[PDB]
Amino acid sequence: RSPWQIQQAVLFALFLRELKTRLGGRWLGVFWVLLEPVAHIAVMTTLFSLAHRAAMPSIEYPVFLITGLIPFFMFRGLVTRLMEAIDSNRGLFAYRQVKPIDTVIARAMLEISLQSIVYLIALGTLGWLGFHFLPVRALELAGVSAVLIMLGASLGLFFAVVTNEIPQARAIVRISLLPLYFVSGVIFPVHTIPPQYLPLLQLNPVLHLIELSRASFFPQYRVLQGINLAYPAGFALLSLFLALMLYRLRRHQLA
Amino acid sequence: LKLREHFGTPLRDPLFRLWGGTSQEWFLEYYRSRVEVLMDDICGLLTVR
Repeated sequence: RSPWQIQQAVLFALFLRELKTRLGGRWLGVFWVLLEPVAHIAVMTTLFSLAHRAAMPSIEYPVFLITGLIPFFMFRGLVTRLMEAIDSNRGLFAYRQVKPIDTVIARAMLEISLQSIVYLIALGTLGWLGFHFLPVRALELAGVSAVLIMLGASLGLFFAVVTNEIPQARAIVRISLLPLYFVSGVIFPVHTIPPQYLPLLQLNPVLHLIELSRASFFPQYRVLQGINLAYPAGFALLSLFLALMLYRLRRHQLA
Repeated sequence: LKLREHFGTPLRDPLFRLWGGTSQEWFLEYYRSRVEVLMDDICGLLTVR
């Protein structure tokens, strides 16, 4: 058969295998992932609701939090699940058609589908409660989301390839996902950060992508100086090229 | 200004026109939809579209 058809069949089989383990034997995971963002939002309604209203009263926490949480959750899920690949299918590398890239690709499709479903459900239930839920500039939001998808998949592939020799360095990477949630401006608006602290944070492309997504979502949402799309786009492109080339280098070591 | 007469003029589309004989609450919601007010807090400027 053609190589494309073989790759497509392998990806479909890997997706079918991965869905059962990711979700659960009784699919109890849907009771968690759907409850995944809500458990985060509610406590922040009891922490900085009045502080956020003092900071910016134009928008509301139930929508501001959602506009930055699920994209960050989906980036984090992409990175984590793609990093744990290869090893979890190490016994399946015995059929000459299952290559290490296919596992991370299939996990990427699964995570993207799950998080897109979560986004749709969250927007539907936010519009059910009367909150503002329709994006203003949908095309720009889709473009920024695609850039975030590419950056997350690139980082996941790079970390999966580079951690093959050193498994322990994998674990701290997961730990390194925790501070980003606190420094990407997801929980609180970054306009309150003191000016001498922002230029160090400008090197984080996830912050730029979250800010641009929020700007494309809300009507009249301001963007701080130094926030652009060119820097995250170049970072994602360079990281993806390097990750693909490194996987090409160690194509046989993983197998 | 007879807003009710004006907003019911275009019969071409049934989605963005004020149908005849509608409730007062629906009229208020339609008016709130067709008049957007935003406030810029840092300068405190009110923009009306």
